Amino acid sequence: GPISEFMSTINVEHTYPAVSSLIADLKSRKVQGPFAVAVETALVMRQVISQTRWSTVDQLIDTVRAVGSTLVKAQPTEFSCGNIIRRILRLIREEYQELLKTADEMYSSMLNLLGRPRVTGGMDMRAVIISGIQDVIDELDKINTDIEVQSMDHLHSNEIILTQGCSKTVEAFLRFAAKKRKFSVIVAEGFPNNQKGSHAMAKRLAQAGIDTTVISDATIFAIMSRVNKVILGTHAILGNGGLVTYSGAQLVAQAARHHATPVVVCSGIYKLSPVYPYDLESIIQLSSPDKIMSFNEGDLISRAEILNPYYDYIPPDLVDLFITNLGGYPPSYLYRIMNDTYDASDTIL
Amino acid sequence: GPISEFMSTINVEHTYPAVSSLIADLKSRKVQGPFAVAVETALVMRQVISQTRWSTVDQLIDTVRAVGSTLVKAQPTEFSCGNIIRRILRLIREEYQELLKTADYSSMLNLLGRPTTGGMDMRAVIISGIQDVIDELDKINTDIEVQSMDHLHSNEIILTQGCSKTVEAFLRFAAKKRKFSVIVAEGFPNNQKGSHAMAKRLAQAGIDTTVISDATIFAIMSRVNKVILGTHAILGNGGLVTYSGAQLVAQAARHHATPVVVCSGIYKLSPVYPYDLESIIQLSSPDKIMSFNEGDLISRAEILNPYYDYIPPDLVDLFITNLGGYPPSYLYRIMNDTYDASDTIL
Amino acid sequence: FDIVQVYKKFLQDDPEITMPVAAIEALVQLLSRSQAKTISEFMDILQNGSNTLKEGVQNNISLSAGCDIFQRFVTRSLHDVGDFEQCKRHLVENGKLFIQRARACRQRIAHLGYPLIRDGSVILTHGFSRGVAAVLLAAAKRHVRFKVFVTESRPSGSGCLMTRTLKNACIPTCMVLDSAVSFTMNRVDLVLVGAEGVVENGGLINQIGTFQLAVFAKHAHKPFYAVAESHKFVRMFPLSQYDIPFSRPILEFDDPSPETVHPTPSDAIHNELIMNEEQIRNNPTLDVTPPEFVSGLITDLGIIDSKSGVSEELIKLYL
Amino acid sequence: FDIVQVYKKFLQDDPEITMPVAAIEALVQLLSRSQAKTISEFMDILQNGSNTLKEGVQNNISLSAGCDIFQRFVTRSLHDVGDFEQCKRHLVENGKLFIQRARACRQRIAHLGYPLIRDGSVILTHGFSRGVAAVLLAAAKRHVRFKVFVTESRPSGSGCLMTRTLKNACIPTCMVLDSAVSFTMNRVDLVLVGAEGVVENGGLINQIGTFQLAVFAKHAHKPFYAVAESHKFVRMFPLSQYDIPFSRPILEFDDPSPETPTPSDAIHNELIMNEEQIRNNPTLDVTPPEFVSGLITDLGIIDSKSGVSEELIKLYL
Repeated sequence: GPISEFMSTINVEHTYPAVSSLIADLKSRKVQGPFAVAVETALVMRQVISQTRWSTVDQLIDTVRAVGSTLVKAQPTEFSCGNIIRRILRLIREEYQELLKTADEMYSSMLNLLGRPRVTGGMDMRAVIISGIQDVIDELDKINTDIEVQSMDHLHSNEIILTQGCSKTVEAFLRFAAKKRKFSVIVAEGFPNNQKGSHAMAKRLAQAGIDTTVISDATIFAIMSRVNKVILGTHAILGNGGLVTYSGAQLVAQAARHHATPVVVCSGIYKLSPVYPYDLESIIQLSSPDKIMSFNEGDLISRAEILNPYYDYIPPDLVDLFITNLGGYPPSYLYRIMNDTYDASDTIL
Repeated sequence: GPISEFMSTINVEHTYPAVSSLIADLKSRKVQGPFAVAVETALVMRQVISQTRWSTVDQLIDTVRAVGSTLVKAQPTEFSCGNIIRRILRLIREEYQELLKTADYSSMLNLLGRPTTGGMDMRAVIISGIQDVIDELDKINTDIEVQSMDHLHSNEIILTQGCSKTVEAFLRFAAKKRKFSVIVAEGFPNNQKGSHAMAKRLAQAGIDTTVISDATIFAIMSRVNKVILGTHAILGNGGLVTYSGAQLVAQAARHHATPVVVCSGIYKLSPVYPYDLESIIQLSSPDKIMSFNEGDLISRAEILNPYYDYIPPDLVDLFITNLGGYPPSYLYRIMNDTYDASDTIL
Repeated sequence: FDIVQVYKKFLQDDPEITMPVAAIEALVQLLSRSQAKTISEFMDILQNGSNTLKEGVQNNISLSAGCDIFQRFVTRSLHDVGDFEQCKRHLVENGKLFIQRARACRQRIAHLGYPLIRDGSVILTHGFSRGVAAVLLAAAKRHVRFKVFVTESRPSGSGCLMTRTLKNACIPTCMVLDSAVSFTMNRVDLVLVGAEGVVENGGLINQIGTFQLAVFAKHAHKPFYAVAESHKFVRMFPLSQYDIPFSRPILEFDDPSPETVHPTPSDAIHNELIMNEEQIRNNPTLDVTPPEFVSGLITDLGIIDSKSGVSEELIKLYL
Repeated sequence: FDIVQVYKKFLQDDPEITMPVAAIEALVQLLSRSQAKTISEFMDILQNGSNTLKEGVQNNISLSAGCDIFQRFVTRSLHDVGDFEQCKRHLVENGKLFIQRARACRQRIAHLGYPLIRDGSVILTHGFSRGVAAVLLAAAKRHVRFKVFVTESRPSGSGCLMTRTLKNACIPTCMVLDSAVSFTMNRVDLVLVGAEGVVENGGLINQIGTFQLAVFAKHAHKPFYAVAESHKFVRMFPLSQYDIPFSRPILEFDDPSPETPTPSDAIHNELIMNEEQIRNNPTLDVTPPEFVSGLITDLGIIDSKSGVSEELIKLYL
C-alpha cells in the first residue's frame, strides 16, 4: 500500500515536497550510501510529520507507513531508509501506547496460542514525535564516536589487520587505537568501485602512524597467513545476519575462514534491516561496465558480457564479531536486537 | 619365526654375544630411543653377518629374519631396530641379484604372465653396506639442519614440544644467522627434564625461547607461525608414534590453521601398519604423574602414564628428512625404495 | 475418560492437526470433565492427565511440547490471581479457536516459505510433511516454475504420498531412494524438510532420514531449511544425534551359536529383498539434526536462523 | 562370437570372479578362437572386441579395468621384438591360471584386512561385497569377538545376502535402513566397504549408498576402509562424485499439466518405489579419496592414494 493510492502524486507533492524530491534523488542515486540515505530520510519524515495532520493515531501510522513505502521502493537496496521508517513507526506506537497508560481512573509468542481475543485517540503528538526523530538524527551523528572507543579491546600493538575498501567507521576504529598503539593495517583496494576511497583512506591511516600496506584484491589470500584479524565495514546487515557489503569482501571472508582468521564487522545498528535475503539476485546491484572495461574497446565490449557488481554478500556464519554503537555482539544476538528496535509488523513496508 | 628355534640359548650366547646383550638391554630399556637402538642393532648385525656361516642366500636371509624377529619381540615399540634389520635384509637381497647376473614395472601386470656360491663371502660386501648405514645414521642431523633456511625465517614464532636433537639442530642452525622465536611446550611428565635443557640451549644460541605448560599450547597457538615436531617413529600408514602430549600440539594446530612440520631421519620410518594404537602406546610408571607417598590416592584411583602419543597421518603437512622435504603422500614411495615389503613382518 | 485415545481421537479425525496441538486439545477435554476441588489439585489432575498421556504414546516428544505449553499457560494464569475456573472457562470455550490458530500458523509459515523458491529451481524433500507441501503448493499458486525431488522414507514410505500431493498440484516430481540422496545434490538448489519438534538449541527432531539430507546438503553447500510451528518448540536438550527416548529397544544383534537353519549384479532391482517388519522395528523411527546443519527455521514467528532464537522463545515461555 | 554372452557367462559360472577378470577371460577365449595372424589383423581384434564388450554391457567400468590391464600386457610384450603367437597360447594356456591369483588376491586381502577388526568392535558395511565378507570371515575363524551392522542396500537388496552370509559364520548381525545409517555411526567402530572399481585418484566406484556411509564416517570420526583387488584400478578421472558414464537416462522429471496422513512409527513396506522409478535412480556413486582411510588391496594397504595413481602410472609405460 504505497502513497499513490492514498492520494494523487500531484499532491504528495504540494503536501509532501520533501518526499517526491527524495524519491527522485534516491532513484537517480544522488543521495546514496547508508548514512546519507538515513539522515535525509529522517529529515524528510520530520517535515512530513510537521505538515501532515492525522487526528486519530491510525491516520499518522497509515500515512508514515505509506509514505515510507514509496521511499523504500525508490531505491530498495538502501535499507537504511526503511530502517529509519520502522524506527519512527515504533516511536509513534510506543509513545502513544505510553500515552494510553497515561490516562488513569504478549511477553511470549509461544504462550499466546492459548491467549484470548481508542479512548481519546489523539493528534498533536507532533512535539514528541519530532523530538524522537531529531533524537534519531543525533544518534546517527554519534555512531563513530562510541564505536571507535571499543578498538582498545581488539586492536593491540604489532598486530596485523586486514581491511578492504573504504569505511569511515572502520577508519575511525583504527585511528582511535592508533593514537596510543602502533600496529599494521593491510588495505585491500575495493577495485573497481571502492578504489579511490580506499587509496585515500590508506594515506590517512599512514598519516595516523599506522604501518599501512596497499594491496590488489588478488593478493588477499597470499598475505592472509600473517594476518591476525579481519575488520570490515558493511553497507547493510539483513534479517538472517547476512552482510550486504561492497564487492570483493567475499574474497576476504573466504580467505579468512580458510586461514582460521577472525572476521570482525564495524557497523552502526541503523544498517540492521529485518528483510530476509530470499533471492540474492535482487540484492546485488550492478553498476556500469565502464568501471571494469573501457568504452573505447569497441570490439571487446561488442563481443563480450561485462559485469560490474558493486555489492557482495557474506553469509552470517563468516562473521565472528559485530562491533556496533550498542557494543560488541555475536551474529546470533542480532535476532533480539531487531526485536528491540523494530515492531514486527513493519518488516514488509 | 624367531631365533629361540633354529638355535639354543647357549648357542646364541656363544655365537652371537651381541644379540644376547642387545636382547637383554632392549628388555631392560638400557638401550633406548630411536637413535641408540638403530646404531646398536646395526652393530649387532655386523657381528651376525661376520659370525654366521651359510652356503645359500636363503639361509642368510632367514637367519637374519630370525635374529630380527627375536630382537623385535624384545622391545617391539622401538621400531628403529626392525627397520635397520629390514634395511640390511634388502641390502643382502639385491647385492645377491646383481651378483646373480654378473654371472650372465607394475605389480598390476603380474596377474597376467609367466609363472616361475650365491650366499657366501658376499659377507665382505654385506659388512660394508652395514657400515654405510652407520655413516648415514651420523649424517642425519647434518642433512636435516641445513634445510632450516627454507622454512625458518626471522620474526617467525615456532612451537615445539618435548626434546628432539633433530629439531634442536634444525632450529639452532637457522638461528646462527636469522633471529626468530621458539615456544617450547615441555613434555610433562616424560620429556620434561629434557625439554627444559633444550630450551636453555636454544636461548643460549639467542632464539628468544619461551617455556610453557602443556595446557598453554592452545592459548598461544593463535600467534604461532609454524609447528616443528620430532617423532619416535613413522608408521606404515604415514602415522606418527611420538612422545606424550604431541597430539595436543597437532589438534590445536589444525584448529588454528597452523602448518605441522616433522623433522625425522628416514630410519624412523617403519612399514608396521598400525592395526592398533593400544599395542603401540606404551605406558610408563604412574610415579611420573603421581607420587607413591600419596597412599590414599594411589589405592583408590587408576593412575595412567602413557609414554607415547599417536598422530594420524593427515595432521602432518611436511616431513623434513635427511633425503629432503616430502609430503605425507610420498612416504609410500620412500618405503618401496627402502624396504622389500616382505620383511614388513619380521 | 481415556486421554490417550482422545489424543489419538484428535489425530485421525483431523489430518491437518499437529501432535502438540492435539495434546493441548486432549488436555482441554480433560479440564471440561475435571470438577476440581481446590487449586492445588486443579494442577495435579492436569499433571496426572498430562503424564499418563505421555506414557501412552510411543514417540512423545511432539505432544510433550504441547503439554509443556499448556501447563505453563495454566500455571502462569493461576499464579497471578488464580481463579482456576475462569481458567477452565477460558480454555473450554476458546478450544477450537486454538485449532484454527494452529492452522493460521502453517498458513503464515507457507507465506514466508514460498519466496524461498525461485524461478527454475530444484527442491529436495524427505518424506511427507504438512507445511513443506503448504510452502510448495503456495509457490505453485503463484505460478512459479520449479521441480521437486522426493525421497521414499523407509519404513514409513511417506515419500509416495508426498509426490502424489505435489503432482496433484501439477508440479513435476522425481522420487529418489534413501541411498541415492547424496548423488542428486548437484541437481538440487534447495533442501526443505519438516519437523516433529524443535529442541532448545534449534535442532530438529523428525523422521529417520532427515539428518542424512542435512549432511549431504552442507557437503554440497546447498541451503537446508526446516518448517516447524512455534508450538513444536520443546524445552529439552539432546547431547547428540542419538540422545532421545526410544519407544522400543533398537539396534541390537542376534546371538547365533548354533547351525543354520539353511552375488547381486548391482544392476538388479530386487524390491522383494527389503527388510521385514520385525527387524525394521529394530531400527530408529526418529532422527536428530544439530542446528549448524540448519540454514533457517521457517516458523509462524518468521524465519529463524539464530538458533539461539528458539532458545529465546523457550526462555520467554518459562518466565 | 558374442563376447558379451561369454562375459556374462563366467559371471554366472563362478560367484567369486571379478568383473575385470571376467573381461580378461573373455578376451582370452576370443584370443583362442581368433584366427588373426596380422598385427594389423592381430591387433584389430579385441579392440573391437573390448569395444564391443564395453558397448555390450551397460555399466562397463569394472570390465573396462580388466580390459585396460589386458591390452597393456599385450602391447608391452608385443613391443619387445614381440611375436604374436607365443602370447596367444600363453594367455589361452594360463587362463585357468589367471583366475588363480584373482582368487589369491582376495585371500591376500582378507589376510591383510582382518586385523583391522579387533576384539569387541562393531563393524558397518553397505550391501554385499566378496572382499568385505572375506575379511570379516577370516577374522571370525580366529575367534575374534565382533558384530556387524549391514545396510539394507536398495535397490540391489544386497543387505539380506550379506546378513545371511555373516550369520552362517556365527557373526552377530543387525540390519539398518539406508536412512538410519547416520543414527548408527556412534555405535560403529569401523566402516568396511568393497568397490567395483578404483579410479585414478584413488576414489571408489561402488553401490549407490557407499558415499553416504563414507560421509557419515567422516562426520562421526570413524575409520572408513575400502576393499578391492588390484585389477579394479582403472584409469579414469571423475571430476566430481557425479561424473560417470550413465547406462540409462537418470533422475529426470515428470511433466504434469492439469492432467486429471502418515505417522513416523508406521511401517509401510508396500509404500516403496516401483522399478520404473528405480531405473531413474543411479546404480552407483563415487567416493572421493579424502573419505577413504585406507585402501586394502593385494598390494597391501594403500593409504597414500596418490599410490593408486602410482600403480596406474607404472601400468602405462
